[PDB]
Amino acid sequence: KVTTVVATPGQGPDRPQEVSYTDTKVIGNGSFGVVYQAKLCDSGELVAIKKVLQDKRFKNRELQIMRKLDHCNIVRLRYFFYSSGEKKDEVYLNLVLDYVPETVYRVARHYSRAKQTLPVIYVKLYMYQLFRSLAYIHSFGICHRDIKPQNLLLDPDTAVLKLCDFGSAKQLVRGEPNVSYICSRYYRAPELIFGATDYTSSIDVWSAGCVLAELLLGQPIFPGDSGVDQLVEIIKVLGTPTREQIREMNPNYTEFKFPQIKAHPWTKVFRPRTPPEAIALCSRLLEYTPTARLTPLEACAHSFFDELRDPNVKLPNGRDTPALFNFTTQELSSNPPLATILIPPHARI
Amino acid sequence: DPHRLLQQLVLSGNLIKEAVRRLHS
Repeated sequence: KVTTVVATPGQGPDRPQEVSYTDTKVIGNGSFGVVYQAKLCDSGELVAIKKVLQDKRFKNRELQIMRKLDHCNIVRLRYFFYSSGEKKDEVYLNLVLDYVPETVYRVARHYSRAKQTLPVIYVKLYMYQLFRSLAYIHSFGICHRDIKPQNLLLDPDTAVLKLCDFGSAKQLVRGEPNVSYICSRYYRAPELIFGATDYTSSIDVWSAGCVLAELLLGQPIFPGDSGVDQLVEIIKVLGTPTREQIREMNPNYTEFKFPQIKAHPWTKVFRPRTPPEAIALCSRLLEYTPTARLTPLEACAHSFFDELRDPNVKLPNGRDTPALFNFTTQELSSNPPLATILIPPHARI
Repeated sequence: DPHRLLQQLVLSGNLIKEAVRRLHS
């Protein structure tokens, strides 16, 4: 049947509207709640509806976060409404997000099964947009804490990427502790493994470097089997951290003695044909020292993305490249002057 | 149970040392 609810626009005036949807169906389940997919009856558009059980007393981290966000590389919150909870002090929040069935994961797994590697052009396009979204959400102090191929939505025709699933996201406040066992194993930063609770949103950059590395290699770079095996996988490439590095990751972790293993060459981590600049970029993302990782903006401005800033550039299918330089003040806040490097003089309006 | 195992390696201060051991087996 055709469901109709009174919802509030995600980005926009707090005044409700009716909203009817149909062809609803569960596509995901878990601890977080339930996710459905449906079609809008007046927009035709397909959307995803995440239904979470919320405690009335408190606000909903995810809802609050999605409301500040209005960026082109971030899944848009169309509407949101509530549902009758069962236990008097509980409600079901219904985030009506945008639906895209394609993910950088599916795509990547596609090429992987076809034994070949993803085209460099796409690796630059995807990673680029990923960083902008990171730069944007970080500018608010928001950390996604769950960056991975599966949470990266794609438009197969436009080549546009959107960050999604802010279920683990959180507005970070220095001095206030954050859970250390957060983020999907394969993408979890070293400091999280070492028990850090005073970490920063730079754990998202470590994760991005992992996604990048994964696109270059054809499979995740650090496929640890547990928390301890994760560090072992990391050590296999970066070797063991120096005391200075350990202090940086976790000021409160102490190990009086441990065997020191050196790092392997990045040039050998990847296949021989891997573009050098992708490796270079990757080495500045997968660092033990959190503060040493490139910031999203610095990364967007990296030499690896130079080709995206070229006027002639086009997609392998003659199509145009999505909006890559429509940076806002918010988005540039961390280092406004970099704006002159990110924005090609051939894009200035 | 690895969470606990990790929690102990971290509490005890034998995370790096232990990971290296496993690295050699």
